[PDB]
Amino acid sequence: LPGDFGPPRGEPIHAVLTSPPLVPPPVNRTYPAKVIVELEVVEKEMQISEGVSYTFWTFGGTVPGSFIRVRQGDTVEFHLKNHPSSKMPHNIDLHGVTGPGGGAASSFTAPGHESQFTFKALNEGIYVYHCATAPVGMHIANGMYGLILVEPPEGLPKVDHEYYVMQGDFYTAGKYREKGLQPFDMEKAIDERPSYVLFNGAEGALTGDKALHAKVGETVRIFVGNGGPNLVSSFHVIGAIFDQVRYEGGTNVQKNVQTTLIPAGGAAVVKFTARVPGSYVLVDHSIFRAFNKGAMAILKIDGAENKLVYSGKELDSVFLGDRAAPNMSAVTKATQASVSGTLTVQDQVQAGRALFAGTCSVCHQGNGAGLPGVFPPLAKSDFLAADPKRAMNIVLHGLNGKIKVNGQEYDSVMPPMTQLNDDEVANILTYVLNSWDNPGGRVSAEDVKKVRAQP
Amino acid sequence: LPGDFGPPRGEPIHAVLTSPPLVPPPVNRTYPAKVIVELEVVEKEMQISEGVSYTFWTFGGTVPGSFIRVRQGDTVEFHLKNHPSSKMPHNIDLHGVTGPGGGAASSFTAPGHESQFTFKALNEGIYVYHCATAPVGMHIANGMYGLILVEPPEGLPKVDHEYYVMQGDFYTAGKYREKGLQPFDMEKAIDERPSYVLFNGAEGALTGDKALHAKVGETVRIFVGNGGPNLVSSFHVIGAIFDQVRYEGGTNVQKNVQTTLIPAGGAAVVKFTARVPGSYVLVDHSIFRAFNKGAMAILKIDGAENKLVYSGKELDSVFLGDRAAPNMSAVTKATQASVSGTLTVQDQVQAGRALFAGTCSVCHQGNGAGLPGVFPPLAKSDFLAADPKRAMNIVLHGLNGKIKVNGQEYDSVMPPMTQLNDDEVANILTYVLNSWDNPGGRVSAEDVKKVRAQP
Amino acid sequence: LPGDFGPPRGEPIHAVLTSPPLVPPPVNRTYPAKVIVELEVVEKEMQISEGVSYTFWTFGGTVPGSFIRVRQGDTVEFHLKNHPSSKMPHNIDLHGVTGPGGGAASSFTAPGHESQFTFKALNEGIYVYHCATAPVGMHIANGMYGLILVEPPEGLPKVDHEYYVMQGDFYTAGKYREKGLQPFDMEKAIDERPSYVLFNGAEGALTGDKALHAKVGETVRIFVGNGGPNLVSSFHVIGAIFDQVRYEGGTNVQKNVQTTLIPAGGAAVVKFTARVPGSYVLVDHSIFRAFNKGAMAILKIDGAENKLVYSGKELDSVFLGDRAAPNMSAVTKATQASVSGTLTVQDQVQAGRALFAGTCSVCHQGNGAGLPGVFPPLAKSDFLAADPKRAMNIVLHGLNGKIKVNGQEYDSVMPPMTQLNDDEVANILTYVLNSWDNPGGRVSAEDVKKVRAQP
Ligand code: HEC
Ligand code: HEC
Ligand code: HEC
Ligand SMILES: [Cu+2]
Ligand SMILES: [Cu+2]
Ligand SMILES: [Cu+2]
Ligand SMILES: [Cu+2]
Ligand SMILES: [Cu+2]
Ligand SMILES: [Cu+2]
Repeated sequence: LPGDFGPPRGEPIHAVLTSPPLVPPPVNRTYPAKVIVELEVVEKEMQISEGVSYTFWTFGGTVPGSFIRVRQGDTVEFHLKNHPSSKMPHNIDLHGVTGPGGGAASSFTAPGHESQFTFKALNEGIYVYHCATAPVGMHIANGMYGLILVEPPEGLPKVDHEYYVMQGDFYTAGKYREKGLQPFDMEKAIDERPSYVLFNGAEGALTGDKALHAKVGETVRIFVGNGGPNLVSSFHVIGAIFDQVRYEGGTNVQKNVQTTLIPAGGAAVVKFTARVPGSYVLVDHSIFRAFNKGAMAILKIDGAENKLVYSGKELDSVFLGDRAAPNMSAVTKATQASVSGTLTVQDQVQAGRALFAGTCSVCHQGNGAGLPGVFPPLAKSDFLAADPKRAMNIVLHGLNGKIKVNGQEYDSVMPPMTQLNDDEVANILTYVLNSWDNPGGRVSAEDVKKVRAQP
Repeated sequence: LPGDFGPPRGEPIHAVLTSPPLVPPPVNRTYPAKVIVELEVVEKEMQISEGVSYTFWTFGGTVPGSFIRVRQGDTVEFHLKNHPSSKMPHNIDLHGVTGPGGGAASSFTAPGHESQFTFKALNEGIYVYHCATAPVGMHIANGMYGLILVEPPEGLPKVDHEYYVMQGDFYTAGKYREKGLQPFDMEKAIDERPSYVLFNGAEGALTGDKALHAKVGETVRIFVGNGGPNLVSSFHVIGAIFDQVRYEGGTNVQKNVQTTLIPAGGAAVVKFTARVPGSYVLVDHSIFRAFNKGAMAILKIDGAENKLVYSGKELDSVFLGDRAAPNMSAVTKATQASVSGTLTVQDQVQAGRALFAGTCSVCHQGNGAGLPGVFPPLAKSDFLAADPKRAMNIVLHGLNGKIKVNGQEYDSVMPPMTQLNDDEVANILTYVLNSWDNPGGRVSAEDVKKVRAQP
Repeated sequence: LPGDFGPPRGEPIHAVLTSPPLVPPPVNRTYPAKVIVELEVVEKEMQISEGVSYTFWTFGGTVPGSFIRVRQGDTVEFHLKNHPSSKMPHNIDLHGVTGPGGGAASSFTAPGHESQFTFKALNEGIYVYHCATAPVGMHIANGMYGLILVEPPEGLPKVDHEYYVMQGDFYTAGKYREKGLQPFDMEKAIDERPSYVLFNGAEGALTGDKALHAKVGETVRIFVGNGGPNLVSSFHVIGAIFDQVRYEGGTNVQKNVQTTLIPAGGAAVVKFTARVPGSYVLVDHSIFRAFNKGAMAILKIDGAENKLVYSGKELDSVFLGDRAAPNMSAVTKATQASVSGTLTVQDQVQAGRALFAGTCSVCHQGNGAGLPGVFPPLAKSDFLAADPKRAMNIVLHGLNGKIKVNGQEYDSVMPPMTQLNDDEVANILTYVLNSWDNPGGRVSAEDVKKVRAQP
């Protein structure tokens, strides 16, 4: 059989698993070993977006699950534990396993139990693993997926950085950025109409202060998985090119491409060389996913500018919107304060500040000045101050036709922004009212709910 | 021109066409021939799922249509007959034909008529053929697609088994597994929201007793088509790897991959070597298709276990759900008995038995015992017996919070199963009531319809 | 760095940009140059379909935007102007640019302004460029995408014809072919449910008298982009095969394929050799896109028939429906006349004539004769004449069961055609009534609206 290099030798190895976005060290070994993998399923609430909770089902407490790294020809003794706090039974199917269910029938594990099975890793490559418990789509949609790397016997070529990025489509009862604990929505899942499309299980998991890092001149390998359950990723890096893309354990290697399709349940190894400094965006280039559902991750490159290659500026909020900033923690704080009934004006102002970036600043500017005659000012705006209820209607339903703001005529079009949630409109307008010599006061989520109910 | 090896020689050959999942023998020929292909369009009702009828439009009486096998450089004389019972006109477009419409303008055929056209098979490869009659999407959605293989002149490498598997997306007015004759739904088709995603034109067409077969050590070639009309298949084999994947007549061959994207209207040849015994599942890994819409097929491998490669068990209903069993004929029988007005308790019990597998057994076990303190028993359940109407509400709408069953406390969550149809809930609960010393009696589809109407 | 061949030499070149479907001449140069690209954003109403207006946002006044052609190693000085009539700010991200945002942060341009940035073209290949202004999906959905070709240093192999074809998905408030100025629909865009899927920004942009042309024996290169924003194209040529397909700047080249997947934001170079005369259809083979949403383009090959290769007829309206004809200008004229309140019977008749092709003629024939006993006549039809209101109901809601037409019995099924708009049903039936010795008169859109409101 391929990838059979004899029985295990040396000592049994306890696999060291890593949490995303990090990868275990290269196995750096010339002999086949018995590798003991211990993975524990944990069901738990986590933030899928600021102020939005979701009950994830996880391998190892993360989405995606712990990264497993072995060598082709290793005997893997796989232990799956199901934490006693679990409500569901779980199991595992690893791609790249040779045998029925990729482990599923022998890994069936009730809450508080443990199962084990053994397999030889015959197939080199990068592989998705996932839960295989009826209803299979529900388990995978709740975050039950990760990657296993089966190294070639000589190891992969040395790089400066290895990272772990996995896309998933998620199905909430509520709309995108609707606050609260969001249940799983089976109807959206069956229709393949996700509310979120994420890297590593949350909006902003790999942006701002959670960006991946490297330096000019360094090489980066990324193990990229698509857990699905349903979407195919038009996986793309903005402002850069992949030196190589290799799918699973495939013989074919594509070189010098920027855009590549990753099947549902598929995995690829990509390699990048950093040439110039700045933020490189990993996206699903089915563009409403990347810019309206959360499918964006950042690789931040530090080092010397090369004006002969690129004369231009670092990414800002015009392109990355509200993810240009280090974090949106102010949104989480305002949401918690609403729940507790302690929401202050300043809690709203700081949340609105975070959300104004891109969403409003692209036209009205970061300082609210606009552009005289083209985009009207929000800074010390007589039109804003004259009618705060009309301002709520303008955000939700748009504005067009001739208006006068601060003594100048505008005759343009502000598109409707009906996709903003009531708390988002309230916090943004509270921010604007409390900035730039505007009159202060506040807009409440209830205020906006009433305007939404009758335009 | 490529693939032109002179005029036809020998005798004219009458092509021998096969029904899925079988393929005609290798042409085994060193000379170009005149090949006469006779294909007849038949419109007819068939079971798309147990107790669910659909009017298919077929090439040769099957979905997918009869497999056509010729050699590169053959002159093909193509005869399309439209059966007199047909209501629609039909035609054909074969991929791999060199000429406008791939045959469409010269194959236009009214009910009870016959058309013919001739083409040289210049392009080697595996190709989709399909109907090309306005409205083209409706004809293809009704099952009007198949494969034509144009062998290379030296033939393909010898294998132990060749099979024919074709994916299709289907659009019923009714929901998944809603019983009766289901009309085509143009609105779902335009929106690309299929009710079924199938291999070979039915749920269970290639599962249980209709599985594909081979033995350990044997090689299997599968000609895989995607008739669409609309979906792209994340085509995957669970627990195995493809030795080779080749698309259409492409020069590129990918090797050692498990997951591959097949375009709408695309076709690939895959090759598999059986290493260990068990059931290998072919799926569209857009996972709600495979596990909620019917997109699963089985290759069953017989032979000696190899514990050094895989220590684990054969696939069961935890992963394959209600398709683990040889067939679900009891569902078809119960549906026919409802139509006739002769439905008995035992008809319901046998249907419920089939549907309980996976759907309920994953948590409550095949014997209804559950797991004390974790999953409550359905076997001799005081809680079930106390309130059969509450049991209908629990299946449709779920259950959570503290309950007492057979003297033990449970504090867990049973998800809602609202996607089950009224007859399915009725038959499952009738099965449970008539098993395991439960009190007997029955639940009717009308009973469940009323509970669904007011939770 | 790759593709760095020293500083620019010779004179600065002012790039000559072309409108689709044409491409600039090969750069035909042995030295790296400074290339000055000037591109202007124009927002403007254009016909997305006959009688259907849309406000496109364009690079250079077209969808897709002006084609840019440079050589690997050129220094590109990129000037983006935003026309003063613009309401939105715009920018650019070019795939294949090495640097953050592919130009986005340094190309931010308010109406009536100009921005510039410089980049070295290190990466050879074909690349999408698009707007990168929040909300990014809205800008791309409004048509803000095109192609840039970075030639290899020795140039591409010489061909007879080069063309420029780019797919896009579009999101109108109204349904497909609903007349009037159609606003952008953010809700459809987020759900990835386009109303139109087009080549080069309109239905019929590359059909009939706007077809691409070549002659038997000639080679055609097509630069194929997928602007998205959301869809993946199952890109296919009907009745022909691609000699080569190469994605972006990839090392891999696939040969001899008919069907290939182009990611959202992806681009490919395809090469075709014309073997026999006729119309070759480029489609997205997600078939409801091609035949129900506009995703069809034609390459028309003139020259000598080769009966040894293909004995069959040129494409007609059975396959291409209402796009078989040179244009559907009569629909545009009837729509304008309705708006003006000058709609005549003959305006309706000429519009109906155009729309009857395929839609009705596939069964009732181009002359309305039908096929005795199989498809009833519309020519001098007693059944039509007896009840014009019943004819409106038959088009919208279908007909089945026994009928008598012109003294012969029919017992067949005419499917419902509810997707036709009220003006389309009115114009088709006015055409039929005024043809073939039928009694004349007219059906109005208001007539059909009332029948639609109560079947
Ligand atoms: C450009 C695409 C804009 C974005 C994004 C947002 N706004 Fe806007 N806004 C814009 C225009 C062109 C106009 C004038 C419309 C016209 O009829 O000419 C406006 C107007 C407003 C107003 C009222 C006028 C004023 O006080 O300056 C308000 C209060 C306003 N806009 C607020 C606002 C907020 C809060 C935004 C993000 C949520 C936002 N706008 C986005 C253009 C654009
Ligand atoms: C796990 C994912 C389950 C599946 C699949 C099904 N059921 Fe279930 N069921 C489950 C739990 C954890 C509970 C207890 C909930 C709580 O509040 O603690 C239940 C409960 C029931 C009951 C009532 C209690 C009893 O009689 O044991 C019934 C009647 C029941 N479940 C039926 C049932 C059927 C018929 C199923 C398939 C259609 C099914 N359940 C699936 C967990 C799970
Ligand atoms: C085949 C797929 C058809 C298409 C496309 C259209 N029509 Fe049709 N039509 C068809 C049949 C088989 C029948 C008879 C149905 C039966 O019960 O046997 C009809 C009937 C009509 C009629 C009434 C009878 C007559 O006058 O001949 C009308 C007025 C009619 N059809 C019109 C019509 C138009 C305008 C179409 C395009 C919009 C059209 N039909 C499409 C079969 C088919
Ligand atoms: Cu699980
Ligand atoms: Cu899988
Ligand atoms: Cu047909
Ligand atoms: Cu086709
Ligand atoms: Cu723009
Ligand atoms: Cu892009």
